[PDB]
Amino acid sequence: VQHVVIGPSSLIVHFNEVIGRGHFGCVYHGTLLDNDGKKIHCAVKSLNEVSQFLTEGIIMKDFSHPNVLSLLGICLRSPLVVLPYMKHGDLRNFIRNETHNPTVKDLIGFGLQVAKGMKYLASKKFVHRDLAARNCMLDEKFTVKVADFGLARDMYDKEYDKLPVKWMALESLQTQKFTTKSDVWSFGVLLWELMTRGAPPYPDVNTFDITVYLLQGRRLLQPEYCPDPLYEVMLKCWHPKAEMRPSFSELVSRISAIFSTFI
Ligand SMILES: CN1CCC(COc2cnc(-c3cccc(Cn4nc(-c5cccc(C#N)c5)ccc4=O)c3)nc2)CC1
Repeated sequence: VQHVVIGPSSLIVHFNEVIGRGHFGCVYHGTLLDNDGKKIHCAVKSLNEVSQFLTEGIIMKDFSHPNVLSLLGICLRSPLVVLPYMKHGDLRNFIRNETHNPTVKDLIGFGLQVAKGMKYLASKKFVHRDLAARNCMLDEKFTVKVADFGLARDMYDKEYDKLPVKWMALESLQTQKFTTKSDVWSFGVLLWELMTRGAPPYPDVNTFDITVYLLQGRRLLQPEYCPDPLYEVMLKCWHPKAEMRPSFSELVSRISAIFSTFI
């Protein structure tokens, strides 16, 4: 924690500007100062046991990838988690917004960015457990950051019942076993959210019903603007046998090929 401590004098937290709400606390717009006096935009996560949470999440300072959320630091005083501000907020609200019009290629490009971030996390043997479009952020350059892990972990939406059962693999619903292969299943649902522009998966299925539903021989339907090879990728992500699901390295390779076919 020593190398990532932020002095309370160097942090301005705007408690009036709430930009996110979670069960553990709120996200606020903040301001950090650099050695030269330049203001850096923050997202300050509040935390309301605490030592255990910081112990579990301090591994995030060692992660560094352009598609993975980084940690700016921790302000000790209840501790505050300092994260980089993500101008366009969460990926799900972005694709449901009406100020921007992402093309089918842009949506596939967002999925490819997530797959690159996940490929990095899987190479570090890190299992996300809650991969979903609501849990990825978009910065000022429209770069996707896989977020909601370590110190940033929280439930930021009401899509839990708490577990995100509609994004969970069949073996995780049955035995509560989470692996990189169950993150590949969640990644499939995330591609489907991207291709439907943020539609809720299985809308007429109650969260308690999902296991029986999947076991009947059912999967999410192909969205109307989803290319066939991308729907095949989603179907491979949802393979009933975890070991038969593509790796994130294979997903990056395959999705980059599909992305390249669009003008
Ligand atoms: C209209 N609105 C005004 C504010 C604008 C900027 O808002 C921002 C909101 N949040 C951050 C931020 C950055 C780094 C880390 C986190 C923590 N974190 N939060 C979420 C999160 C936040 C809000 C809603 C939902 C959901 N569902 C999910 C997911 C994963 C995660 O790790 C938050 N930055 C900017 C966007 C447009």
